[PDB]
Amino acid sequence: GAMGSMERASLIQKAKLAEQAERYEDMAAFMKGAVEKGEELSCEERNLLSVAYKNVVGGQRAAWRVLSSIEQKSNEGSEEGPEVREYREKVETELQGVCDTVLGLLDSHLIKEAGDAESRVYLKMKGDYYRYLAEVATGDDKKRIIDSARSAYQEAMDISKKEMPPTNPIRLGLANFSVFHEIANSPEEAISLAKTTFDEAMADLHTLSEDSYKDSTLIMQLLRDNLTLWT
Amino acid sequence: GAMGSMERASLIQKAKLAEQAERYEDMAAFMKGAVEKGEELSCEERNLLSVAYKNVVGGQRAAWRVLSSIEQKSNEGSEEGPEVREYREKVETELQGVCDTVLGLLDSHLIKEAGDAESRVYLKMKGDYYRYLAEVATGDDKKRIIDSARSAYQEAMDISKKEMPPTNPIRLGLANFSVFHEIANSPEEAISLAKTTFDEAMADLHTLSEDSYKDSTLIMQLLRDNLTLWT
Amino acid sequence: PRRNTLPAMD
Amino acid sequence: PRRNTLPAMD
Ligand SMILES: [Mg+2]
Ligand SMILES: [Mg+2]
Ligand SMILES: [Mg+2]
Ligand SMILES: [Mg+2]
Repeated sequence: GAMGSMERASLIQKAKLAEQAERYEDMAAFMKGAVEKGEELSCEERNLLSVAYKNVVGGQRAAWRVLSSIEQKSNEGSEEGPEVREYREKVETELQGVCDTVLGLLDSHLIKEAGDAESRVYLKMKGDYYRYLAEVATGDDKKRIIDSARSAYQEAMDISKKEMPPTNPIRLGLANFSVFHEIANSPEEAISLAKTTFDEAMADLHTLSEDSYKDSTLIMQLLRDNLTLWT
Repeated sequence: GAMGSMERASLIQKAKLAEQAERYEDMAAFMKGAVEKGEELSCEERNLLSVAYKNVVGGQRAAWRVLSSIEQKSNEGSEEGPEVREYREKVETELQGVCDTVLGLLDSHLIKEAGDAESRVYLKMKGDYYRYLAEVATGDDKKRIIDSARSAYQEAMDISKKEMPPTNPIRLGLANFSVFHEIANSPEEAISLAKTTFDEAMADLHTLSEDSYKDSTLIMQLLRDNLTLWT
Repeated sequence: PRRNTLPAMD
Repeated sequence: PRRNTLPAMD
């Protein structure tokens, strides 16, 4: 609501300046305010939204994994206070808010108005931020958060299979689903999806310009290293 | 005031966990709340305070210098909006608050109760955060902010000369004053202070243990590179 | 070395 | 390369 009196174009301009500044909280705040203007988002504006929230949740995820480990060492001959647990909690509570903020923007109303394949294949974002909630969930809803993410990934997978070529960078990035398969305890599903996705992009590379070629090979290489680490 | 219901030791413990987490805003928030308990600070607690605020203002300084430059290019055959000026302003306003927050903690009441040389030689901190305000000041008080910083550095310099050996890392770090001399437009004063400080530490190194030796040579090397860049 | 996910952090 | 000041950023 903070950005409600600033112009849509002004928020886009300041979101890119925030990127250059590496002020990713401002960048998320601008792009949230841009989303809340009610207009659909251009392919470029989609990337600014995604890039901003990825960096904020990305440092929150990094800090959480640091605290969680000191906390595990704290409970194994260990000299005993609640301070590690309290701070790991607060940071995690902060992380859960940011995911809940992104999911609320996809749900109001970015997914319902996304009609084209490229825009709708937001469901990936929806899968990513439930996966982040999954990474920290330990209770009576961890099974339900995982299904929330899996279902979102699977909707994006069906549209991407039917509507985009096998080298399409959005399809290749979507095929994160494989890493979910570290959350879902399905490492064979993880590896099959990656070798299948890789091999079919490889067979389609002859159709691509030198520019498209470089884009697709980038993400195929992220699949190659993952396969390399799992095999 | 946010930290007023948490224990002093708890705030120190969480300030170090925030360091490990690289959550330097939390670290500054904990150390501010620790300062505001009213007790003097240990040499180790002094470094946690200094390290936290240095990182926050450090990224704010970095972002400001990025915005300021795009803003200069924006006013030189340049296609014209106020958005660059508005965001550079907000960030700078944010930076001025953090400096005003640190200066308020030194003034209430860290400098008046600092009796020992090492603790009192806070005046360096006081010089650093006026210097940061100086870096962004363009109006009717830029002359007064510079004198605010110079005076603070000079008080620390007199105590450090009288009360600490010439290799003392606090004295060597204090001798930042030379870089102030980029704010004060006195590059010859800058260089003299650095060669003088370097040469007299060099002559005192034979008095030092292998541990103290490594510490002092670190900061003497920061003086050597600066001299190298200015000469 | 961690596994890769789309996208990355600055 | 910038000039050195005490201390540095992580
Ligand atoms: Mg507004
Ligand atoms: Mg097998
Ligand atoms: Mg409190
Ligand atoms: Mg000369």
